[PDB]
Amino acid sequence: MKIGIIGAGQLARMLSLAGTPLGLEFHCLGKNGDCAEEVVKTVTDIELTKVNDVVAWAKQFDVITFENENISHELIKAINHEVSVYPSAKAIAISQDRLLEKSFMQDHGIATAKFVNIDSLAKLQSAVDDHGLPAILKTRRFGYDGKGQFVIRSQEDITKAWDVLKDAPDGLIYEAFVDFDYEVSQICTADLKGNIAFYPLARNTHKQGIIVESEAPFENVVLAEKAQQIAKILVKEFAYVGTLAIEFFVKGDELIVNEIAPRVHNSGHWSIDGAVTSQFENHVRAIAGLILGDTTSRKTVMLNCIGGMPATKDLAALDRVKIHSYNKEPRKGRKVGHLNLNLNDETDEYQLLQVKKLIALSEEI
Amino acid sequence: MKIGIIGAGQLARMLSLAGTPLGLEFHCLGKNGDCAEEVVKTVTDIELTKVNDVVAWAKQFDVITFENENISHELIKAINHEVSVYPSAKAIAISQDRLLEKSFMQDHGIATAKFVNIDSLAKLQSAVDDHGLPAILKTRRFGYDGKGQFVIRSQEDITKAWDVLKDAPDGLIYEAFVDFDYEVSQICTADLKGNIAFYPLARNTHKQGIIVESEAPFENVVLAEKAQQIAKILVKEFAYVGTLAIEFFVKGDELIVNEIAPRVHNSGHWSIDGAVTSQFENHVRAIAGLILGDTTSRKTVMLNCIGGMPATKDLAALDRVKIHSYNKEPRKGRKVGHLNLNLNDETDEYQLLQVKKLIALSEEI
Ligand SMILES: [Cl-]
Ligand SMILES: [Cl-]
Ligand code: NA
Ligand code: NA
Ligand code: NA
Ligand code: NA
Repeated sequence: MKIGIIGAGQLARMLSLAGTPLGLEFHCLGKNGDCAEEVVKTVTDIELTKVNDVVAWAKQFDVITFENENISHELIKAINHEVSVYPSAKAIAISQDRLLEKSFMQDHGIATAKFVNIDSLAKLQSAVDDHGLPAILKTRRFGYDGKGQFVIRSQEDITKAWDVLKDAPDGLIYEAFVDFDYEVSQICTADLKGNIAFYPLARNTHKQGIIVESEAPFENVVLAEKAQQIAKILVKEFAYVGTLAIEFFVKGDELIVNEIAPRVHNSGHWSIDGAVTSQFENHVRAIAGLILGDTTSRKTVMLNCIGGMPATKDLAALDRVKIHSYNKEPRKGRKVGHLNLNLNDETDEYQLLQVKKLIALSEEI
Repeated sequence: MKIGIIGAGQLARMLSLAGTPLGLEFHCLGKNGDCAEEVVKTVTDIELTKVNDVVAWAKQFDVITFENENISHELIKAINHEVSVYPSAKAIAISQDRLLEKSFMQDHGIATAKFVNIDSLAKLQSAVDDHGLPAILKTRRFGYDGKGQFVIRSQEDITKAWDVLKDAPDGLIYEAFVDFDYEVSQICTADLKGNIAFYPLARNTHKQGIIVESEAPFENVVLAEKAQQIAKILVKEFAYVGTLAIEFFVKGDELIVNEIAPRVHNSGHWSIDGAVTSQFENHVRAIAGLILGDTTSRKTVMLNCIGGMPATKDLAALDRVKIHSYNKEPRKGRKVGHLNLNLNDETDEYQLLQVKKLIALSEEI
């Protein structure tokens, strides 16, 4: 079986590392210099706007998946007429547009931050009048990290936010800040028949809006049960096949949906070294029509390497640390690798401090 | 750093799967259709007899290793003048020739089967007269599996064995059969500075001369201590860097060296799923000049897939079984994949019976 992946970044790289031992063959749409290239059979560079050319590429394979949900869902529909794509165009359409995403949650009685579609300055003033500050004006589509957004903290920021962002091609959304205690994510995988394998909750720490640490299992039984119910709902409504990630804000014993990603996700990278079957292997099994692998887990911390990465020789000296370099070059804000460590005992917790020190000296956020 | 591997078979494939997450780049000398191709950066087809061309290929990389010890050790020497090769030409020269291998053990007071260099029919008759039957006449070099050998069980077999094998280019060796109880192997990895990481002993089951099952840890403390001493001796004498495998016959509480392989070995494949750092990751760390990863292990069985492999859909249903298909085509006697399973409990031991049944129905030995 041949699997085509749209995108040749680190998620594609890790999908192939996980899926290749299953005897599956991987091909990416991307560029020669991209980090998945060395671990996939072929890479083909096609502009996504060339729908006919993308479809012709896709027809070479048995199933197609993708690593970036910001892709046109209509392109996905066109491909799916010829070769099965997973997960669904509906999942992409909803997850990729913040307004559609929050509106979908609301329509299903699922809690989110307060939000308003912003299509005029007057609408923004009304949104602030109704839901208050601090808040953020964001592009509905795209806006990777700090891009496509303006944080509104004072009345005088309202007009400034509007003037900066009003011409965004795909519109804007107001979102009120949530005063959460911490953040967690629920990752799961759904097979072709709708059976779901659940990972334990991961607790995620962000710095400057980027995940820097993920720890699993996060053993709060009430939250986990609630998160699992939400996952089941999204899987059904999207007719979802593959790995799905849901990020939450936590307030006391309540969950609030933050956002979803219809793919393997950074907050699941711990599962490479902490679960019997990683989120990557299971995504591959799902889309290949195979039964999912066991997701029994053990305590693991994942530390992200942003901007730069400690020297491999320094990391290797911490002999229980599992190194995941994506073989990228440094650049401020760029995800260049991550480190996983099982936490069983004291030798582990102090190897962890050493990793943190190395990361602190190498990162650029 | 770029690592060149001579050979593009399943061992190279697994070296790259293990080493790529460390941020290392892999290149093979081999053919496009070989199973490592899809997981390495480049593959280059050069006949090994073209020494100048092989050396020119090797100069592109930072370190060179190999997956088949039957390579010319003089070629290795030529390469090593320009770019570091690990492990050593001495390790290759000794391990690849059964007479040199056994002679080396004997010269160091290490036990092996009784053996005689056979360079005439009269010498063979004398060898049988001295050490008896059953025995085997084998080529000193090559002789993969049942190739290059003739089992001698009666007096009348002596002349037949000689007539068949006498023109072997690199000579012959007589070996008396050992009445062993079972077989075990010691795998270890030595770093650039001579520090050794030891794996637990694996107990290996052969069928028709091919390993079909490996189980680790084999918890016999006396044997393990003896095997570790032998490993230390070979590492020192070979100035060895990389993963080394030593196969033994066991008679009671005594070990007898069977043969050695200066590389990752089939009897260590369990370590992909049963050790913190697999024999493959550690080979890569060793030759890259990195400190070795922790080798803490858990009970794991490896089952080999010879000739054919069960359907992936059938294997996937046994959700704790870790699948390692090499993406090869079937052929009698060919190693096409292996399966690993951690044995923690009862759900495991009965998933194991199911794997065995699937393998029994698919294998061709
Ligand atoms: Cl990339
Ligand atoms: Cl091959
Ligand atoms: Na490639
Ligand atoms: Na989303
Ligand atoms: Na390749
Ligand atoms: Na040998």
